[PDB]
Amino acid sequence: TTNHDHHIYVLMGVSGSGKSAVASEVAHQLHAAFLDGDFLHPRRNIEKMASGEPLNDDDRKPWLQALNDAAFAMQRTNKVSLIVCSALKKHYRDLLREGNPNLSFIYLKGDFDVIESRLKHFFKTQMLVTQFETLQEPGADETDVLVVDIDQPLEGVVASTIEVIKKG
Amino acid sequence: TTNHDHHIYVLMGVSGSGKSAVASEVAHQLHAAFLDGDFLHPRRNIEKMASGEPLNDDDRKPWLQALNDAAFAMQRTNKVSLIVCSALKKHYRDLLREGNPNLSFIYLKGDFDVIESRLKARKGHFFKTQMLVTQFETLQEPGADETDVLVVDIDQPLEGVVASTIEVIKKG
Ligand SMILES: O=C(O)[C@H](O)[C@@H](O)[C@H](O)[C@H](O)COP(=O)(O)O
Ligand SMILES: O=C(O)[C@H](O)[C@@H](O)[C@H](O)[C@H](O)COP(=O)(O)O
Ligand SMILES: [Mg+2]
Repeated sequence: TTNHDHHIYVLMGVSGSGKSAVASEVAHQLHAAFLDGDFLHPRRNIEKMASGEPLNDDDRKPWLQALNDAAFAMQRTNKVSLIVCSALKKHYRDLLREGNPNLSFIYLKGDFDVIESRLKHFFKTQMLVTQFETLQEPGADETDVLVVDIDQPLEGVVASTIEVIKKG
Repeated sequence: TTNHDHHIYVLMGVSGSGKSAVASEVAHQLHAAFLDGDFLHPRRNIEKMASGEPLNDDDRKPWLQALNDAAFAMQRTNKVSLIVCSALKKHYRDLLREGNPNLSFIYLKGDFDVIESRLKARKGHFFKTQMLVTQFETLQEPGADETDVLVVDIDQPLEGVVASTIEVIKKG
């Protein structure tokens, strides 16, 4: 069952916002469980992503459930847990809450212009563009969402995810 | 596909041997991907365990596949990937290798008295004796026929085990 004194934090945000970097460091600094949810795609999703083609909502289905399962498993033994998932749509976001009332989100947030500059192989204008078009920013009705500002170096983004996690 | 330049290490070892703690620290010091596989059991698996009773090889099935899945996914984008998995039985290890030729094991091994005492280092932590024994009654130590398995000696402080999982990962 749910350990309402344990909590799961999902780092959301578009590709390039640095989720896995921040989350990684934040978790090594709170002796927290960390899971990069990209590792939880099924075997097909992986090949389909390597073919050049982007997944659709039906691929995402089993992916989100696994994340949901992992959240459920992480909270049994960890006070705080971090899961990385861009979770760009309300719907994916809710697919994550179903069953885990001890889950909330941390949005590493920036406007398109902010993030491009922050990246600086090579930078891909159109991938980022595609991330923003897919993104459904959490509205006010989404209250389990905490917001963090990426327009700072790593240390600060890191420092502010912590503060955000502590504040609450 | 597989990227044979990229590798996945699975730390195996009875419960209490400190895999997560080690992996977590070896990851961070190396910039690797780290998945604690305790995290990928299916919803029911958790509820079952949430009732006081262990899972059967039946239950582990879906758990091993996801790990296999996860190994497959981590190696697409990570030079080195750390997966934590007890992996007591060969077959489990077999399930893990299947499809993942770029994955080996790092057994951290000590005998009962060493895990007991390591477990007793957490103040006030109750040592569960049958639990550990079972763990040993279950493990099937990798013979020399299983060559993709390196070994690290858990009878030192957490700082060397770390240091020797690295060495071990560097050596090869
Ligand atoms: O626009 C880009 O060139 C990508 O965003 C680039 O940042 C890369 O893909 C990340 O290393 C993986 O992105 P995520 O792990 O954040 O999805
Ligand atoms: O005998 C014990 O008291 C347990 O082994 C104890 O150590 C605890 O459950 C572990 O800290 C969980 O860790 P594992 O991931 O190693 O199973
Ligand atoms: Mg562990």
